[PDB]
Amino acid sequence: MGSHSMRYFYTAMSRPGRGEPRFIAVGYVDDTQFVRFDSDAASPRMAPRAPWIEQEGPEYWDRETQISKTNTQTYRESLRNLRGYYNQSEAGSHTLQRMYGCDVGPDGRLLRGHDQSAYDGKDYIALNEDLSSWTAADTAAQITQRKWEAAREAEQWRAYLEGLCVEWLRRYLENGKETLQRADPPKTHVTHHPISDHEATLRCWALGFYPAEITLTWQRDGEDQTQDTELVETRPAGDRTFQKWAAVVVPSGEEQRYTCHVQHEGLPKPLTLRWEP
Amino acid sequence: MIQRTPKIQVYSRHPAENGKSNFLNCYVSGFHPSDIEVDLLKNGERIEKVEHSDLSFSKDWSFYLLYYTEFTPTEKDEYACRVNHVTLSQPKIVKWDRDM
Amino acid sequence: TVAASGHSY
Ligand code: NA
Ligand code: NA
Repeated sequence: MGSHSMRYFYTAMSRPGRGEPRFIAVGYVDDTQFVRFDSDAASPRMAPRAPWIEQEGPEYWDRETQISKTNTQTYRESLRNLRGYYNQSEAGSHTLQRMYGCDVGPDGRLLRGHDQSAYDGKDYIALNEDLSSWTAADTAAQITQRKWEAAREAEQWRAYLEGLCVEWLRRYLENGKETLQRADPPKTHVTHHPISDHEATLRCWALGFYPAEITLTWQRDGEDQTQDTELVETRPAGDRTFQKWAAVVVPSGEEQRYTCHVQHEGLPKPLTLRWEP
Repeated sequence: MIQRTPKIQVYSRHPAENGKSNFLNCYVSGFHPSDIEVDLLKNGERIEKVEHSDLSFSKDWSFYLLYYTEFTPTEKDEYACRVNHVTLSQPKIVKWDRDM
Repeated sequence: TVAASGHSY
């Protein structure tokens, strides 16, 4: 695609009897994490997680930290408010999640911005795509919506998503150009797993690719075996790259009617793979 | 308040080879709430130094974590990942299938 | 870079 995104992921969770609610924030460019903050660190601060961010100066790290400390206290206040909205006891633990950010095209221009929130894993409130209105999922979120309309929050989101977000995303893409703007193609192969005397498993592997977006499909006689293909969730290798496999059960002997097809940004052209015994 | 049991995969960073250094991975995902106990096992015993990535979540609000330690496989040593979560009646054990 | 801290929920 050559288009890119920046996302921040905020989590705040209550733990009554075990101190004040914990606050964690992580920042991503595409599938690369680049910052973290944990209010449970001995010295809480926004800390680098990718080498291209370490070069930012202190005023950068000072601002990122002071904002996250404020948010630690604000999200504790939100968790008290949300407990109220749902008439919930002070003994249970609850979770607030937020993710926000921007998508830019291969020219650095904003495609669209995002800000969504979840309470206890349930969609709660989302900034609409117009960046000026909200969608509340229930009468509790409606309360949050009235506060935000009065606080004039959507206008602040628009100014952040159109301005700072894409400018700093653009800057990161340049500072981390050798990695963020490098698609590494998958290394692939097909393995063969005898099951019985009359059927076997063909497993198609994709290793070492980046970013994680990828297509793996089996075809039998040129027709997709989507209902019969077992997919694992794309998984991280630990080294920035990802892994994935697709598997199909085939009658023994018919193995050549089956093809595995691989799409990824790193490959010059899509791949067709067969078992070669 | 709906809770989501974690999905678990156990695998290596590179294709395994008796005698060379690698990384053992336990990727847990799909779960909610975020509290989770994840141990990597070597012949049944908890491995001491195990790092993990910073807590994050997917589009669907479910959480995920990568746990990992350096190791060198053998033909002998069996490896497993043991996961506990609120949804789980007792710890789940997932062995490292090295035959892929 | 993060957004300015805003209004509580
Ligand atoms: Na055919
Ligand atoms: Na738990």
